Amino acid sequence: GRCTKSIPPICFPDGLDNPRGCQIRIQQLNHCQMHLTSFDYKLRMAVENPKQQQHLSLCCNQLQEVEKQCQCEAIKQVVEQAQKQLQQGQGGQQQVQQMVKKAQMLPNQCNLQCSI
Repeated sequence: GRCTKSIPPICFPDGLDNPRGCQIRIQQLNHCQMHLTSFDYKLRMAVENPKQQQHLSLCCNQLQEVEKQCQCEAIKQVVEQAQKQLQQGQGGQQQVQQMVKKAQMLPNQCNLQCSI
């Protein structure tokens, strides 16, 4: 539940506000994860083309249905699962780095209560 920032902490029987243990389902981040770890094919000149950002329109729209404080937490989840999946595969983290770093900007882009 919710707990106050004091000692003794006052913990509530329910907690809509839970920014310490925000639970975001990783399966909703499968898109963010894949869109960051995958250097997709239609990306020929991936600089400024509206259809490129479709993946963000989908991810930002999915994460925003999660709690306001957990929206940015969802992004952390992406990083953790994305780095692990590429590492367990073959590597990629070094090349994927330029894409996964966009996730750090994701809270900024989607205007989430976080900025990393």
